[PDB]
Amino acid sequence: SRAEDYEVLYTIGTGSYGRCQKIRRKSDGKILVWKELDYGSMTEAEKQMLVSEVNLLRELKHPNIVRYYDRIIDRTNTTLYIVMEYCEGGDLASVITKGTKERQYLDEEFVLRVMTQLTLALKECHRRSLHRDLKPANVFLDGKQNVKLGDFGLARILNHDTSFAKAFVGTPYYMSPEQMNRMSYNEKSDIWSLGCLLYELCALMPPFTAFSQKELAGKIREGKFRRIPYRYSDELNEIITRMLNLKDYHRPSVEEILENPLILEHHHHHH
Ligand SMILES: Nc1ncnc2c1ncn2[C@@H]1O[C@H](COP(=O)(O)OP(=O)(O)OP(O)(O)=S)[C@@H](O)[C@H]1O
Ligand SMILES: [Cl-]
Ligand SMILES: [Mg+2]
Repeated sequence: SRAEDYEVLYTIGTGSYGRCQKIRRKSDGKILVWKELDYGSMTEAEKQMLVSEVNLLRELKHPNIVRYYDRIIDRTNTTLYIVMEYCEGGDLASVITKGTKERQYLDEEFVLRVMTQLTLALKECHRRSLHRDLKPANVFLDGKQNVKLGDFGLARILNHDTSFAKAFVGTPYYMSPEQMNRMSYNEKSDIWSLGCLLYELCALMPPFTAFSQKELAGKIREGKFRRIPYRYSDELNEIITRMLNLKDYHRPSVEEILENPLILEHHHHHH
């Protein structure tokens, strides 16, 4: 409700659309974050749509989705603050970067935790069909081995210049063949993207790489990639390989994934 209700501790990071800061809620000393967004250049139309997105965001209550908490406006700076759950383990990009630097592969048990809890996150997103971009940077870890989807697509609308540069410069490593060939909404497309993510978690590189977009498109089109490292079981390799099937209808559904014998209770969330 009010900015005075919170005490900024420090800046965790400057995103493309503003700062993310670690904050303490005064009422109870609860540690949270907020996302600092300047809406000064927005039209009335863009702000109502922003309001719409926030309302849908607050409507997501799931252990495996970064939890929404509050909205605060300081009109003096034309700054909107979105209070979110603090995820102490950081994002998966950093984890993958750390794995490369230290020359160490991630435990299969970890990959199974992400697989399980991210699939559950997806099942929830689909039920409510909404931003579900599954890049490692959009995936967070708390302090209890819980995995949370935190795609803050919301913020694109604030600066169209930065949003255009992000869309044009960036390489869609996780782009499904359907979505490349002029497609739209299909939940099997999200399964392919999850496959890419789990693959990158295992191999520390995405399944398809190129220096060019049309070279990347050729690679994806062919649907060939290296097997994930041999430290990972044939079972985990078969499931990931399955999510990366050229045909969306050959990819496993959320339900089919969760039926896999690899996935056990301890792989799910515990708060
Ligand atoms: N809920 C959260 N809990 C803890 N840390 C977070 C949370 N959200 C973001 N971070 C971290 O804060 C830093 C800033 O990133 P963000 O501004 O959230 O997004 P960004 O990737 O920089 O920009 P985007 O994706 O366009 S919103 C990153 O290092 C994140 O790992
Ligand atoms: Cl290595
Ligand atoms: Mg982000």
